[PDB]
Amino acid sequence: HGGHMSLLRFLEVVSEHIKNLRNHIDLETVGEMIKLIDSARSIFVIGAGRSGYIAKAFAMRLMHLGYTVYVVGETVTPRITDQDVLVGISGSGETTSVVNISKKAKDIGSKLVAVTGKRDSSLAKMADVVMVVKGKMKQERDEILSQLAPLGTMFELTAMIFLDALVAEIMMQKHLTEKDLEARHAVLEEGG
Amino acid sequence: HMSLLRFLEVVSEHIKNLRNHIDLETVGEMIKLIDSARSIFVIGAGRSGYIAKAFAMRLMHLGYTVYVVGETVTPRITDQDVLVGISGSGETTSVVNISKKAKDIGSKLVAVTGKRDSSLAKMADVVMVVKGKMKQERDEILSQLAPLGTMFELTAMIFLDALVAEIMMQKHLTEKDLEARHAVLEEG
Amino acid sequence: GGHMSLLRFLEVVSEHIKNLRNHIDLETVGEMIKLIDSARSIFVIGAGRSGYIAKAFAMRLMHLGYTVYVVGETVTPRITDQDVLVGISGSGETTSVVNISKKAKDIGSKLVAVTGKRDSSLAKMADVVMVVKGKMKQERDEILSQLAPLGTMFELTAMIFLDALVAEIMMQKHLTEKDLEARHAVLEEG
Amino acid sequence: GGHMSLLRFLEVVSEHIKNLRNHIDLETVGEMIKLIDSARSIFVIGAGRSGYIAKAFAMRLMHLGYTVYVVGETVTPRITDQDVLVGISGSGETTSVVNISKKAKDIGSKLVAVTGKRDSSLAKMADVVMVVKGKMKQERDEILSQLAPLGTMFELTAMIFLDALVAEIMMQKHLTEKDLEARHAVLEEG
Repeated sequence: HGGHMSLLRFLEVVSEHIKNLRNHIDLETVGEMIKLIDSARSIFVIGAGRSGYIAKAFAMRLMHLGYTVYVVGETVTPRITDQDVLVGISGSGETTSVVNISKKAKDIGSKLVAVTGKRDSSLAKMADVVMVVKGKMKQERDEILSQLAPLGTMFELTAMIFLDALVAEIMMQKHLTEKDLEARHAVLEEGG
Repeated sequence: HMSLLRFLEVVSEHIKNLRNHIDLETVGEMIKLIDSARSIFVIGAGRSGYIAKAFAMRLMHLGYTVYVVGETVTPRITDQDVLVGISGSGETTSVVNISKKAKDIGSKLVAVTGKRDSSLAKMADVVMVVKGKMKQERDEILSQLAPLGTMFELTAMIFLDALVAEIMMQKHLTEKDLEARHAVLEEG
Repeated sequence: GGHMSLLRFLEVVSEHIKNLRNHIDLETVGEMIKLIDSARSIFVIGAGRSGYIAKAFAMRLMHLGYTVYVVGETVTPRITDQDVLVGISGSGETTSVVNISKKAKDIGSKLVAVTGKRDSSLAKMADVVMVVKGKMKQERDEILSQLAPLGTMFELTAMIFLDALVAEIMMQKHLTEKDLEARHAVLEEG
Repeated sequence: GGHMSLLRFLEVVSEHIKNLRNHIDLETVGEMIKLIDSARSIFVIGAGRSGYIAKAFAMRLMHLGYTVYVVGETVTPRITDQDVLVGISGSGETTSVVNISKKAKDIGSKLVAVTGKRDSSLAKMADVVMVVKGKMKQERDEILSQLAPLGTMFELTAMIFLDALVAEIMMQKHLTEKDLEARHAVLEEG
């Protein structure tokens, strides 16, 4: 009750996972991901469920940075082509809709970045760049972690934080500031 | 990739700060309101709308009757319900307008916001303060690493998942209980 | 500005609505209603513009007092063998919709297909097939495709059919507009 | 077994589309087309079912080669005074749509109102008032609302009008179905 111990324990776990990401992120792979995003004609993003919401948050920021970007399945998304890149977000790398769409994109000839916790997954095996962002750590039991962070919550939070870190890095590389992003952000529903 | 790693360091500092300062009394009031509602409605604009949807989906997994404002199957809000509005500034126009209409109907309102005396907070029954930009943080370095609402958004997402962990404990739920409810058609 | 193509499109739509009314299988309509009315909940799905039609229909089913969800949306729960899935696809071959519908059938849900193609993958797996055509028998394809590209005519005809179905269910349930008003969302509309 | 309300609804819809074909203001249509073509980008919005219609139309404008966005969606950028907003609202009083349109007018964007009410709040703000009515002169409200509740007839008429407008723009631009096929999304359809 009043102490809300599970709330606090969850936050401790999040702290440990962000530290883990800091200490283990593959910087070479981050560079390869940035290179594909920069070299593509346009960027398409996809995830299912909560990973879809992360994909949308990332796509919105790429738009703020000045990229030509779309979310798969959304209204104004045009035909994907062999000059584009698809970024698929799936913790397991087995998410059926994301795997099926990514296979179709690969057959068209688009490149694929997989943001996933599983380097050996169906999605990762198809990918040009496999950006590994773990949910569960080596030393953790899944059953214990899932009591605080069910259904892949930890992967989703870590992937969100990673993608916002990637935005920070791209801003630095492109000498973009907050004011640059502000010029592109939507204002009709927020009022600035 | 120094800026990437510096961003992660800032997020680390911010989560430590959240851990130290979360108002546990207000958390209890928020949970009480969620539990007492007939239906729960959630709303946010832009990236905060994605946070709102992530939280609504988890509430559904936890067994609540829950909807996202503006979405297809969302029914008429009533004075038996609770609206949860997510807005970093507490001044987001669409969220303030919708929340005022909900209050006129008689719904209860939880504001998840960084500004305790914002328009949104002033209307709310429970003001759940979650801050993005911290007290005396160098606005210049933070804005460059974490532009627009980025820090508030990550902090709110982390807080709402922490709230889910708390509710699971209070209801004695395990992952399998949530797995029974989750949608499988797209995920597999 | 005579806008002759705009006016011609409207004339074509009227002919298609008359064609739908003249040829509709009223028995299949009854079977669709029976599945909707006996389901624990109704799930709907379509890709692209057919998805927008599915969402319009789902919203109206909610107004009629059904428990209803859109596949892939935020609060949609696990589908079960107590439910019915309504899939909308002009060709009946839309890959995402076929794949989702087959998964639903494997779980044991019932399936209604709203499609232009009675022998398509989606139609052949369905419990009830509502055949709503795009091109008519004596209609030149090249004309229709210029005025109504990419399945526009199937989509309009399917939307009109589904609103007609709502009118029917309202009558059967003795509902008026006021009953639906009690359930419709007001926060964005006022 | 006869589904009389279903069939009557279809008869009424076809009469409404004939009514549209004979009462539509072609001058206003031409003004709408001119704004769509002169705008840097087109933004569309509607609430609820009218939002689904807005998305269907935005998708088609994308197929035609326009730069187009749906208000509130992920990749939609800041609207400017060089853009046009198309707002769809049957009553013209839809609060969310009116509020968004007011902000767009403060920025200086042009506004097209697709509405049934020429003196509504939304219409009064608009550069072009594209009147598409749901109820006909001689119709009784209580009768139409039983078959077509909550603005159903406006919504169908507006959807059909916007598809007719697309047919007209294709003709004026010498576009064919194959041109639109080049641009349409394929991942979820196959």
